[PDB]
Amino acid sequence: HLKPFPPEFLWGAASAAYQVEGAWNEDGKGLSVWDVFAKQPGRTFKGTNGDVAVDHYHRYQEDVALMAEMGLKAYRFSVSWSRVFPDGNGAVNEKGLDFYDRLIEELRNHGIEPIVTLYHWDVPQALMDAYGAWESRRIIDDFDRYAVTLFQRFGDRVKYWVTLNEQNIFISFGYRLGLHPPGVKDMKRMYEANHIANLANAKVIQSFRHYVPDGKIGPSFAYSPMYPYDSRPENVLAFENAEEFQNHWWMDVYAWGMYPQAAWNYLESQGLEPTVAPGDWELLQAAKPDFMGVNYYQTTTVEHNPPDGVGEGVMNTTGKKGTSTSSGIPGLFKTVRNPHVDTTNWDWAIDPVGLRIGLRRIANRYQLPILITENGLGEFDTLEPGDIVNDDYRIDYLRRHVQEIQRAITDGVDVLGYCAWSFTDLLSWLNGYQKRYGFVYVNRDDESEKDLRRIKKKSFYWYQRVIETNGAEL
Amino acid sequence: HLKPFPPEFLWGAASAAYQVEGAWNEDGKGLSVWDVFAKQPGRTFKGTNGDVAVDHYHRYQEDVALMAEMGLKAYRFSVSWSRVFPDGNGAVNEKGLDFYDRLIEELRNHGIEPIVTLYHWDVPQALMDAYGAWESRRIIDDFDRYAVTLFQRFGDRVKYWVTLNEQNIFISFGYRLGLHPPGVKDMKRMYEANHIANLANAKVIQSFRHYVPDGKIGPSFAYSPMYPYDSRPENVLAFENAEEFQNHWWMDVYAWGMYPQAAWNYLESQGLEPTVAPGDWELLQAAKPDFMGVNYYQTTTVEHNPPDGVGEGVMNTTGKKGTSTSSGIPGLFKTVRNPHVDTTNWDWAIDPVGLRIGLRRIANRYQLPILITENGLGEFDTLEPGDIVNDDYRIDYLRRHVQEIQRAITDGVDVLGYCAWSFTDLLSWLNGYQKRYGFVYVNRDDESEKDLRRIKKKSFYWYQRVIETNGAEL
Ligand SMILES: O=P(O)(O)OC[C@H]1O[C@@H](O)[C@H](O)[C@@H](O)[C@H]1O
Ligand SMILES: O=P(O)(O)OC[C@H]1O[C@@H](O)[C@H](O)[C@@H](O)[C@H]1O
Repeated sequence: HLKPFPPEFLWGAASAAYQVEGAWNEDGKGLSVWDVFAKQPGRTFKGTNGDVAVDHYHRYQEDVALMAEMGLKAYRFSVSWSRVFPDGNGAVNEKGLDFYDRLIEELRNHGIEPIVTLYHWDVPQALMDAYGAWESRRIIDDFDRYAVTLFQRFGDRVKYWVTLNEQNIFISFGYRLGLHPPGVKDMKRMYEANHIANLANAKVIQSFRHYVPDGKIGPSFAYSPMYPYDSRPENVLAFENAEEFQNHWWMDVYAWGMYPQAAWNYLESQGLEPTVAPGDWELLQAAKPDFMGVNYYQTTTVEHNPPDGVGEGVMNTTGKKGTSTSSGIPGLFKTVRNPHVDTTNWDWAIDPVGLRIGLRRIANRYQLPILITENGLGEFDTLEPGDIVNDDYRIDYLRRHVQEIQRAITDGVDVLGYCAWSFTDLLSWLNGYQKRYGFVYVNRDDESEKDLRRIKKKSFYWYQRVIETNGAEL
Repeated sequence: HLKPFPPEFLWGAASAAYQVEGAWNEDGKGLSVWDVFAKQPGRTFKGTNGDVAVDHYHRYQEDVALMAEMGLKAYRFSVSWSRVFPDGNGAVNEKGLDFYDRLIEELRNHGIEPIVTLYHWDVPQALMDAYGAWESRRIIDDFDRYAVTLFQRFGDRVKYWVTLNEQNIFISFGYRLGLHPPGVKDMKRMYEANHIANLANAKVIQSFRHYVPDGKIGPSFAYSPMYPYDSRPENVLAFENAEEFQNHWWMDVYAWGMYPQAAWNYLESQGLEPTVAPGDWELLQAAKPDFMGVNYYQTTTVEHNPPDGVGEGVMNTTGKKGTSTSSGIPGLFKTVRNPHVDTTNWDWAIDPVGLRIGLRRIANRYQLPILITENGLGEFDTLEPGDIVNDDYRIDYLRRHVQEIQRAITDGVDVLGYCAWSFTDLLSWLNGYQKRYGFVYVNRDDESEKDLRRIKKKSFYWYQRVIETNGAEL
């Protein structure tokens, strides 16, 4: 007795501006931190960058026609802040706004609901140069000016908005792991920037209530639900520590305005806790979102880890399977291979039931509606003769996730929509172009732009049918 | 470096009226449901009952002097509703109150803080005869009237109160498993009674805020933290179901005034959900407790359970190790042996790290102070020539738990106190006299009443030292 999907369930697909747009220095666009970082030697796969990406800035009309052919109910994209404020906080670049205005009109003219991500990792380099971007409280007012600019321009036409895409990733990768800009590896700096980002999220949610009173807004969290390895009490405890440090650290702030205490105490015991100003807690507690945005791709299995144990692990950026290694926080937990699930060529776990679990944990802890803002399978694809791509592996992945979503809905989770990552193939920040997620193949690779032609994959036709039957036929 | 136990930490021990008092028909006392139930053949181990028990009603001066010798900071006990209102709701029986007043006096005179439990499973049989007791909303006003009598009479000498002792257990055993009065096996009646107990709890918490404004009050929940057996997604999901169904079903209502949605929907799907009435929600939501009382003995490991798999299992009431079998809810989860822990002769898991896990979950989800209202080890004891009871097994159990408590406190959990189960040996409801938990041995068994003389066990002195050092020495 499964519930159906709701009559107006937002069947979607997603992109991010740096990964798709190209036109990195056209029509007055300023440099973003990713324009600079990606052109540093050694930072990205084979030196790939988003100078051209898949040229969505020029080809958006074609891409939207293909969305309309698919029957997409919603398209999630991000706004490139450096297109709108070339120097982050100066005068507005109207040509930048005009691009998003053309895109939104194009979507609406085809009956597609826009879902706008304010921030998908691309703070203008000028703010980084001026004051260190996310490490300065100055960014709170600067992010707010940019958000309000969009809210006033587009608020009439866009109802669904995402504030920060994966704060947990951009902050940890940028300031702990050194793998995203600004390339820092300093845990204290990381938790300071994170706190500032929390304040920026809250502040724009408050502004949103004034400028878009009939809208819906939330953050999109990169959620990997944690599992203990087995029922050994020390492994279950490792699991409580992981869930709290990796997940509650962010989601409790978004939902409740408070950091979890056992994590806080652990950080305070090392002088790593953020610097909290008077007024911070009041702001964080007075910015309730309409939904938790959830980016889900995999679960993580953890076990105990002694004080001299595993810290940073190797991440697979090449698509050679079995190249990842364990990571952790010495004393608290380490990741371990889950022997009950398959993995992708990039060593990501395939765990559709984990999505059902993550959705239940969120509903159960926070009582919040959930918009799944990303989910998808990143894999090698082959273009075959006759412009055919048979990505059965992708269909299988998506079908099983969408079935668990329906089970979560039947369990009583309020899921607003589902945005598959990604609509067209695009640039993977650290994995290049060969790690493909699209319904629509783009003809290019790491060595050549080729002709950038769009080619519908088998999954395109699978999803068109899912959407036509409102999820009744998977 | 661990945090120290705080300076005014309540180092306690506990009992319950039916299990300790005897004097079942003296001084005006009415029949309770347990007076009747225990006399029915087959309901108790070797037909044991509490007509005499360990005769605490006559020997309380001796017992309180033994508590003073130990150094106890607090003693948790229950009031026998049937001593105070022999009819449940008639005229108050002053001789009944007088005993509790004498007991409270003796406690205060020796410096010991009393913790009073309002309800420990012994509703007057008159109420059950009159209107089915917990199955009728009339018990809400009757219970409240009894609590208000006690608040008024003792509010100025008793600061800490527990409302219902293990609602989850007396409701479940009495209305689903048929092991406690009223001896019913009917899920529908179970949830209706449970819902009424919920409202009764909230009602008296509200009364308390008028009558004892400077006091602290909470329910005491029987908490077995759940573990998944392993990282199979289906087992983790079975763990989410078990924690929600066994634990959040109660704690969410105590803390937030709401039932969890997935358990609700699943019950609704079967017609098993409780009859809600206008005002119920407003009442449940307007009755925050000061703390969560936790009674803890063991964790439970679960795994996936087919729609046609395990339901009721064998429970060990004889102390013959290895006679318990798995229990489950078909389709949701079933219990399974945790290979990483030892068990007692009654097949209870020994899992002190489980306690820190549980305290951590409660603090993380509800942010409430915790009073550990029971914890202890039930085993066979041997009396030795010389009045020696070498209960090392018990010392080791309690040492480990107390150590995980200090770890939780350090992790940041606010534990107000710890009350070991039990001060003297006493009657176990279903297991008889041979299942002993006391620091003070009581000379009787399931065959012979002998003389009921109190002998200090090795653990008595152990705990004496613990209290002497405020935890510093174990
Ligand atoms: O590109 P990857 O590393 O395979 O990850 C896939 C996706 O990850 C999400 O975490 C990001 O929001 C996306 O921009 C995209 O990168
Ligand atoms: O007596 P047992 O079955 O060994 O249980 C030990 C304890 O269970 C607790 O939860 C009950 O509140 C106590 O009254 C005592 O019965």
